Amino acid sequence: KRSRKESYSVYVYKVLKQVHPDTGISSKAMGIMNSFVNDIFERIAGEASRLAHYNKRSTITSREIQTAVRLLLPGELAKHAVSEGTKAVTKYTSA
Amino acid sequence: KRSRKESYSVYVYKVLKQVHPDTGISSKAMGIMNSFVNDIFERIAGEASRLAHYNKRSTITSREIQTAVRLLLPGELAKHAVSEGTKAVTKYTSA
Amino acid sequence: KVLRDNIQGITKPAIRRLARRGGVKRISGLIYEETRGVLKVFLENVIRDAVTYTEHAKRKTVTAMDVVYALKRQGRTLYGFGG
Amino acid sequence: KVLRDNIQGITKPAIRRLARRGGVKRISGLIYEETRGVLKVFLENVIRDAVTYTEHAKRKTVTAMDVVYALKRQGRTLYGFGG
Amino acid sequence: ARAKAKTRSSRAGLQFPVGRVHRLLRKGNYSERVGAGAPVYLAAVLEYLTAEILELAGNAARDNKKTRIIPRHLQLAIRNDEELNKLLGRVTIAQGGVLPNIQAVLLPK
Amino acid sequence: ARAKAKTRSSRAGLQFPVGRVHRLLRKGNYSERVGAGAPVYLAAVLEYLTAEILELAGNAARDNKKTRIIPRHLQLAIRNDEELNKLLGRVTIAQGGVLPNIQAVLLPK
Amino acid sequence: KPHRYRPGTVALREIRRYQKSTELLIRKLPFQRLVREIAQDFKTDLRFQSSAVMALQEASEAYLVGLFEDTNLAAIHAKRVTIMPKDIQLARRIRGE
Amino acid sequence: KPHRYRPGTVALREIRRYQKSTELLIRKLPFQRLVREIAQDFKTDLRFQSSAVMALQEASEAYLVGLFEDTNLAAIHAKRVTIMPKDIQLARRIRGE
DNA sequence: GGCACTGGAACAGGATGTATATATGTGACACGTGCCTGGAGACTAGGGAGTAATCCCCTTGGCGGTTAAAACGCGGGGGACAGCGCGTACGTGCGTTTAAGCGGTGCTAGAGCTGTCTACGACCAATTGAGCGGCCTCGGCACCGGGATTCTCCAGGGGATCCGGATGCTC
DNA sequence: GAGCATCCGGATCCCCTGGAGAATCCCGGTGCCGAGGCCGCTCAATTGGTCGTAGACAGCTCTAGCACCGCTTAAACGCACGTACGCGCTGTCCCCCGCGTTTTAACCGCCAAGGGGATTACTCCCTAGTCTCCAGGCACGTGTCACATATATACATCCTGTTCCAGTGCC
Repeated sequence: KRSRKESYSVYVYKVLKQVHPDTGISSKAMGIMNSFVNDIFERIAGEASRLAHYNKRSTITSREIQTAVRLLLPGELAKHAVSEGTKAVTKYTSA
Repeated sequence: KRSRKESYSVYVYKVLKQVHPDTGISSKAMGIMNSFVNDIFERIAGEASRLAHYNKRSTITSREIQTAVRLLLPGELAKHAVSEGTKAVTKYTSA
Repeated sequence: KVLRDNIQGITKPAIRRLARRGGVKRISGLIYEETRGVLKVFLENVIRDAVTYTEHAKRKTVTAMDVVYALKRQGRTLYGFGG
Repeated sequence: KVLRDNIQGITKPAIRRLARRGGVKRISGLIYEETRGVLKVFLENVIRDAVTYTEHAKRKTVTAMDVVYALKRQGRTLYGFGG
Repeated sequence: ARAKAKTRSSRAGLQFPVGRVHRLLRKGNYSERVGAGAPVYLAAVLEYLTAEILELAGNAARDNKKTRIIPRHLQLAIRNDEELNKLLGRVTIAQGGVLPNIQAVLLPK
Repeated sequence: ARAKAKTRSSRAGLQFPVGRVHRLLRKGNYSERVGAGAPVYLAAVLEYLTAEILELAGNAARDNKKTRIIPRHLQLAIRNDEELNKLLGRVTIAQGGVLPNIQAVLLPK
Repeated sequence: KPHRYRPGTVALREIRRYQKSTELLIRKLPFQRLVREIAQDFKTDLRFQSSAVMALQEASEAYLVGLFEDTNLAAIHAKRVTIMPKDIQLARRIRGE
Repeated sequence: KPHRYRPGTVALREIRRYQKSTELLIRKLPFQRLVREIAQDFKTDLRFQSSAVMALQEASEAYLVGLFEDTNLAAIHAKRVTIMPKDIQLARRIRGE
């Protein structure tokens, strides 16, 4: 008996099968992916936290997250992320 | 009258007046001091939150910020600042 | 209204003064336009951050504190103009 | 129990291999001891941070996630070790 | 009596967990209160990021004739993309190596 | 019949405000719980830092025959100690200039 | 015959003069024109606090003098005293710019 | 007469091999011995998870590789092909150490 | 002036090292399964936040004057740089020692899970006194001005050196 | 008497150095505006008490980290010969500093005007929180084929022997 440990294996696996039905992973590569997603999540969340600090807003919104993405992500990665997140927010709002 | 803007000037006047009763202060230098203390405050508070997360501790205590000072502030100031802080917290322990 | 050429406003004697502050003994003639380009890169890199904070703040005017944030995000923290 | 002189445990051919991965084709013989010193200072910094983290953990055993915390706080972030 | 439970990731049409990332923000000590759409937006951003980097990794592995991705392929993916390299100049990948990169003067003739 | 309102900064015997810094950590969003000794420790360490840097600024001002501190004194104070340089490697001081430093080969014979 | 200093003498006196001084080196109004020109390329009709301009200035000379200190060190590493564009490119690449 | 390559051709060969390769370049057991030896100076009786030692080994290897390619840039900048220690002090001091 | 001597350039071929094709096992990747706790659903309190109105303040726009900075040109000296020689210092190849590395085994220290509770710390009404806005004065300092001191560059003066003449000695 | 040696004195050539200008420093002199301190306000720290809960402690367990050990070569090392490189010198050429003269727009400073920060009020949209319920991700088992390893071909490559050719010295 051990305590359950959180992971992103199944979600990244689904995304990989979505982009590449025929490809596999190594476990070391998955460790890099977990470190990657946790790292980017930490970066964006902390940046949004200080934006919430700076406008004295005690509420964080997707506008703040979008500001952080445009601020941190270089180039068209930012605007692609804004497009995808905007679509997700709209179809979540409709659902 | 205008709403209050809280700042750290007068404390700097008091501490300098203890260490150098004679000297004067230019105001933009005083702003540089406010930027110093606010910057170091944010660094130590961020390390405190990070260590409280890593030990999964809900409470910010002196002991982990001591750890944070040993991390960020190097060497001689680190050990001496530890000394004055331990003296201060023991004095507050004696109310 | 619009502006088209102000990179030359950082004059060659001004760049010479900057080099004298940096301890540069001799300055080539090819240095100046490169410094104009590099300075342009840095100022645009920080001002895109600054305009991002200003549009997020729902303000139209650029404030200094946002510029301080924009420099400290790249770890080039400037002291004395906060608050 | 006590180990005394493992600084030369980082052998010369290992440094040659690292220079090959670094893209160096020709390496002076006067390089290796300063590279040992630079590696030495870097490892001192990271394990000092690591033992500080571990001593906060009240553990006698250093662990990997504490090490990667020490690296990212030093600005040399690692992936692939439980981050 | 009660409606069927429907996952919020399916509402957003996303693979990343809306509820888990929402909980992580709530216990991540970033704000006292979190808007509903912000974790959805963040999960979409991360999902796009992982999607593109996994596409690059799969293409690199297909170049290497391997059906399973390797940390070497990940290093090749990060460093051969300028924009991700600008995102990740300060990162270190375990067992990744570096790009094949030889300076031109180092070559003979 | 309440006791006289005496202050925690005086209780630690220190000049920096314990209450303001405690409040600033409480709504600075670093934890939901905070101990009482942590703001005391924090006020102590910032007072020590300001004390030493103000010592250096005062000596720099007196060496330049000024009885009022200027940011040039602050720059000369921070840059003339290597350990504060490791504290402040990436920090910009307004109107500070740089240290008077000429490379030796630049000097004439 | 009018007095004329040898090359580098007035340069080193400039080194001492501008390095002891803290006062500004960029003419503030052509700089502010450049700032507004770059700003209007990203969002139109931006308005500037003067302190925002000032900070943008202090930071720029800070970044530049960091580059020329690095440039001087790499140039004396290159056994020269005259700086060349490859040196600034090298300094930016070593900094990861 | 036995075969012998001219110098550098071999060197470029293991440059290609090791820059292609992914494995750790330094010996393992002296690296645990060294990290135990130096961690002995800060605190007594430390125990090391092997994963932590491997992570330290990878971090050290990447840091040295970055330092070495920076010294490569410095050396080709100085129109030489052989590195010398002042390249390393230059690269570190430009980097900020 | 030509033929022989010496240095140059193009070419082929062997040996090696790395790729490449195919056989094989193996263990790490991938999938099936129990579960339980973390996610979802519904209702409530309540509160940060968006928005309307104002105001004033701080930014923007424009216009005269002056000058210091900028810019252009001449000159030259200084510095980059190319090329050649030279001595060296790793590079590479062959042999050798060793010590890392792998497989195996035992002990255990401490990492980590689980139960208790008790110290400790957020929450809230009252209150007051410390801390900040307003103001006012003045003296530390910015600007101006003149003399000293120190730096710098040069034209010249001073020392070093060598050779010729005189003279005393000597044969 | 004559020839030689040698010492002294002047010619000459190369190397130092004092002197003059000038840029900055330093000492007064003046007038000025930011700093510092006093005063009034206000809101935030403090006091006290309460209730809830987070971590310290204890205890147990199991697991992984260390220690020992025995082969087993891979790798470290070292030496030797060689050839490529750092570097130093030196000539050369031209690029930028110094300096002077002319332009100009930067800056002060002065005045008009309004765009928007920003600040208070209002009313409301959303979201933490609680309770219940349930299903998706994790633990864990299993099996299995993608890849590491191994071996046999195959070609790149890389360096050197072979062959043809141009420039130049002596008869």
